[PDB]
Amino acid sequence: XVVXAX
Amino acid sequence: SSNDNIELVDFQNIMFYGDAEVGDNQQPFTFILDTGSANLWVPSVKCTTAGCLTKHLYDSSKSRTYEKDGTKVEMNYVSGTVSGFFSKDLVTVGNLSLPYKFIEVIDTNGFEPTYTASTFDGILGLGWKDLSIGSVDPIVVELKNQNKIENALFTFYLPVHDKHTGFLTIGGIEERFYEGPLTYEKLNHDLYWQITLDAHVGNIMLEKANCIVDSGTSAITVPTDFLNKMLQNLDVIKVPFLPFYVTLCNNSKLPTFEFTSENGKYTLEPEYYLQHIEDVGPGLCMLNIIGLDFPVPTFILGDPFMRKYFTVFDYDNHSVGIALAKKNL
Repeated sequence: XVVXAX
Repeated sequence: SSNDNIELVDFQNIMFYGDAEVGDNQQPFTFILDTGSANLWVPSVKCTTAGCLTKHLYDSSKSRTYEKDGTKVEMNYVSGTVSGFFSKDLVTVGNLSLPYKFIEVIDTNGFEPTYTASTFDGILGLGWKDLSIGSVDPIVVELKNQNKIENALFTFYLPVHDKHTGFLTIGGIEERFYEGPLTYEKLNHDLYWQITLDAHVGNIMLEKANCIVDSGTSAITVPTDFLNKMLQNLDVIKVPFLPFYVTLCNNSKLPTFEFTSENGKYTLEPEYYLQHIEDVGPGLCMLNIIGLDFPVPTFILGDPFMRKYFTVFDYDNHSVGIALAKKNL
């Protein structure tokens, strides 16, 4: 897996 | 103690969760506390998407403090998107409350299977303003303004499953959590909690690489080329097309990441990035590392890093502080 913001 | 302590709880011994509530009455919610995003979002009773069936949903109408809005939004993460609209209401973090602006998500379709597969309801961002949509002031930054906490900083002590829970202290640093001296690393930007460090694995070194201390990432992210060069002489097996790098957990070739500044030296040995996969094979492990190229050579120090290191994210000084976490509380 989880890669969390653009 | 002009500082909170939200007891965090382990999720599938990789990530972790912590609660918070919206609506002036309680309305409890489990969140993924994301130092890698700056937007609090929650599932509304208006949610129509299946992902919500398992979730705790929010009822504005059941809350005296609900200040409407309705500005449609789309929260994009590296792992998913979540749509809804802005709304305002109280937010009760730990025991402190404050009129906060968030997103009432109603479509969780682009965040699957993750969402339906996970136990959290929402994602509560603990990052910097410029990382937010709708330019919301950070909870902890707003709390300080609102003289509810003296120091605008938050601590993180990850729970170690069958050992101890962890804590999200808000407003101060508790020595109960860390061993050795804390070392501060100034931010290179007020966006994510991004500090600059020299990356060194085998004799592969990417000096002055961007380092994002992100709690919302379950893995240690790595610039693709770095990943590809790193896994060359080890006896690591990448399944074709899958970011599945299998190792014997005893592989004597496994490198020790080593980021350093002129203040301190931070390392993450195989013990912290490897993931046992005994069901698949006895004595087997997987790397828990991912190839991911940002615009500028970035590494993401996710849960595994923070799981070894007690971290301090300071809004006031603009720096992250790294100290070794206590094996147990």
